[PDB]
Amino acid sequence: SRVAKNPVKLPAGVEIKLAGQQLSIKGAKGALELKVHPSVEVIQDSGELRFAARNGDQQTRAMAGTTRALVNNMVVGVSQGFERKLQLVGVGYKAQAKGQVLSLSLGFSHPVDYELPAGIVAETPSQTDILIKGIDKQLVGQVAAEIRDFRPPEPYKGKGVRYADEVVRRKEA
Amino acid sequence: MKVRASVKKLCRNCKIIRRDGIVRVICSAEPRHKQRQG
Amino acid sequence: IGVVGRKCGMTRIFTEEGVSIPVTVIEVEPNRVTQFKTEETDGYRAVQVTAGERRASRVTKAQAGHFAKANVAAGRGVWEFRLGEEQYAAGDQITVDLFQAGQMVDVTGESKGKGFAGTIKRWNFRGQDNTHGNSVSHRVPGSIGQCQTPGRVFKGKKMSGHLGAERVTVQSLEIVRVDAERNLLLVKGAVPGATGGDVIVRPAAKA
Amino acid sequence: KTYTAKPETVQRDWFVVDAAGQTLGRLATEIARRLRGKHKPEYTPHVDTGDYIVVINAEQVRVTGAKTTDKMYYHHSGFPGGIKSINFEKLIAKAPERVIETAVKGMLPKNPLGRDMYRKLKVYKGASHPHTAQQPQELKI
Amino acid sequence: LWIARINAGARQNGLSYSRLIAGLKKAAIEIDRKVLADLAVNEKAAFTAIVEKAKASLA
RNA sequence: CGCUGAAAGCAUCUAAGCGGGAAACUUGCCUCAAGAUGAGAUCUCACUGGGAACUUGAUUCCCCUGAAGGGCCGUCGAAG
RNA sequence: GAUGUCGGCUCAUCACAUCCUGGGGCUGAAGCCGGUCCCAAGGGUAUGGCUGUUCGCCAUUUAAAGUGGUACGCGAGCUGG
RNA sequence: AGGGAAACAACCCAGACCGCCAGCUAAGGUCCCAAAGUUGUGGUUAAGUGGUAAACGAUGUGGGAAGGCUUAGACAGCUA
Ligand SMILES: [Mg+2]
Ligand SMILES: [Mg+2]
Ligand SMILES: [Mg+2]
Ligand SMILES: [Mg+2]
Ligand SMILES: [Mg+2]
Ligand SMILES: [Mg+2]
Ligand SMILES: [Mg+2]
Ligand SMILES: [Mg+2]
Ligand SMILES: [Mg+2]
Ligand SMILES: [Mg+2]
Ligand SMILES: [Mg+2]
Ligand SMILES: [Mg+2]
Ligand SMILES: [Mg+2]
Ligand SMILES: [Mg+2]
Ligand SMILES: [Mg+2]
Repeated sequence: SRVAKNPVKLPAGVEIKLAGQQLSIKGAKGALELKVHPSVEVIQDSGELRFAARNGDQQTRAMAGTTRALVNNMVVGVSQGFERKLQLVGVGYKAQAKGQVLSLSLGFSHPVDYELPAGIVAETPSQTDILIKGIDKQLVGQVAAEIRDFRPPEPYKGKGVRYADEVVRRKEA
Repeated sequence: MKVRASVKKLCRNCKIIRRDGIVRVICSAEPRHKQRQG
Repeated sequence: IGVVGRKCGMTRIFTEEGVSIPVTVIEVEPNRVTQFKTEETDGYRAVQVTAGERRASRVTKAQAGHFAKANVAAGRGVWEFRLGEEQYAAGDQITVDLFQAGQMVDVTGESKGKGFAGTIKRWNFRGQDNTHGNSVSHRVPGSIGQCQTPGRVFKGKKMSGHLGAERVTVQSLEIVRVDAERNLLLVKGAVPGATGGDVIVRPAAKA
Repeated sequence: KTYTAKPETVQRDWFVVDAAGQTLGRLATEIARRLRGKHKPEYTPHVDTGDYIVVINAEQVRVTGAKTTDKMYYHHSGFPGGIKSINFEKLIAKAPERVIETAVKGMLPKNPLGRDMYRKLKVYKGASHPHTAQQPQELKI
Repeated sequence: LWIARINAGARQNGLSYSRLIAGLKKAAIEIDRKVLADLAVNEKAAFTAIVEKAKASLA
């Protein structure tokens, strides 16, 4: 079926400052989420939310599914904390987070000091584990990918920063 | 990548995608099945 | 900003260690400020600068009145420097006090003009033979272009003429010594132009 | 014999054009038509009889399709390999006024009358023009 | 030149040259281009009186 | 190389959107450059007398005046 | 009722189907090295023995000693092997 | 000869006795260079196709008639 037909069924604490063109979601555990949706849309106000297009084109049918999922991600962001579990594999690799500074040791001559953006705060329960907490899935994934890009995994040893996806390439020769 | 004139699937995991006007082929199992143009 | 002086020949100084430092001595008269071009009235921001010793019979009345707004009693030439942000009054004095040891600078000035130079001297071309049957052409340029379909000579072709006194700048020369008493700058390296000329000294932006 | 306009007895007016989303070509053709003077009964090809045109927004102009990231503007400097190019998106941020001028320049005669007609075009990238004394009248509302 | 002048004179009144000639040919006004371009410039009232009748011809 | 994301309840680097990205591109370093007839911009200096005919941006002519400065000429230049 | 033909020297300009440098994918790529294929023309891209030779084989390097067009560039610029 | 195909003895229209600052048409055109429709109605195409090009490859998109299962519970996904 089409995801645009399913409702959002927002949880208890949510505010919808909908100005028609610009939607905004406010709640506990992070707030100030807002998105300017495409013009060709219909948004109702009720205990749940439903999305429908006006022109039955090949574009708006996809825009409705995209915006429904974006609003669902915004609702989940202020109800559940997004996370990305990145694990370090390799001897001599460690991560030492100092507040808003995430310094990594990846075998380079100089220590990389990756500066996190506003909102996202990372925690390191171990030397080979990162927990990137945030409110927006897009920004959390972008920060996780940017941290990953310093040293991507290697198939012959697995020696590189990697996340929970266990489909890593493996070959030995 | 593998530049060709006829991109096609090679295993069950190959999915053909038209990315930015180019018919790409991405394989989740075998990186050798990745094909760029065709 | 920068400082306008005179090239006065090269010299050499010896440090205690033993190495020789080739030096170009630059005489700097104390420079007066003639204008302060603000942004609101001129667009860009710059400051005029002038050296002294020009006789009253050689300055026009327009220039005499121009040097009367600020009590300068100015002399030969007027130079202008573009600056980022620094206030200067109508009447000020710019000396060599803004320079220190190290402090790589850019030195401009009109180079020594060769009258009318050939291609071997201007563009470092290679000459033809001298004995193996060669005709009169020994140092003349050879071909110019291709046979049928350039249809012409391409613009920018390297040909002979006027290795001139056009402005040229040597980049990032380090200052060896600054004399606030004799008003001299010792620059490590060469300076364009002949001795007794005019030279502009500015901080190096290339670093 | 038929009547011909005289440059010493010609009437010219001032107009102001607001380009705030207008298509580049469909605006340039109207500007060129009114500059050459095809909107007057007393039109002559040999002498110029047209109205001054003022453009107040040379950066809000619109081009349809994928030509924002395309439509290179080529020109040669004269030196060998001196060919240079710049696209619509990069040129409209650098020099907004020359984007719309080149369209009208290519839509006038290539005679010295075309240069005279082009001098009556005065484009501006801001929102106001320094011709308040002339008091141009709004058109194409 | 006469066609261009007549078109310019007609567009100020609210018609086009192609429709103006058709409106004239629905009736038989039979005025040549030489003496329509002369009326377009000088006798603007007469040209307007021709154009309104061409509109009244509904063509 | 990607993140969110449907069309096609999953997946999906794209259709909307958000990133990283090489001596190439555009600045940044140097020189010429308002004949850029679109001829740009700041400072300063110089000129404050009459008469006639004919027509009236009013034009032409007679006398007196010639300033700011520029040129001529001469002594020359590591400029030619 | 005339467009001077091969090589050499001087002078270069243009295409990328790229030899080096630059950014990347796959690899039967442990590392050091490599093979293959996209993007990239900004700058570089050898001296000699032989032979009239371009080409080619040699000895010795270099990061590399690129492929073509330009009357198989260039004799109102030089030689006549 | 003339008009059109941007210019193009051989292609399309058409065969100049001369004069006109007269009108209607053919090929070919009617946004500006350039004379004439930003004319009216029903659709398709987003790549500058139009404005060069084959084998071959591709859930690009519009239309047409047949099919296989299905509220007795299909197709996806979630748990054994
Ligand atoms: Mg891309
Ligand atoms: Mg000299
Ligand atoms: Mg000799
Ligand atoms: Mg020759
Ligand atoms: Mg030619
Ligand atoms: Mg011409
Ligand atoms: Mg000026
Ligand atoms: Mg005087
Ligand atoms: Mg002859
Ligand atoms: Mg290539
Ligand atoms: Mg560069
Ligand atoms: Mg030859
Ligand atoms: Mg000779
Ligand atoms: Mg007709
Ligand atoms: Mg026309």
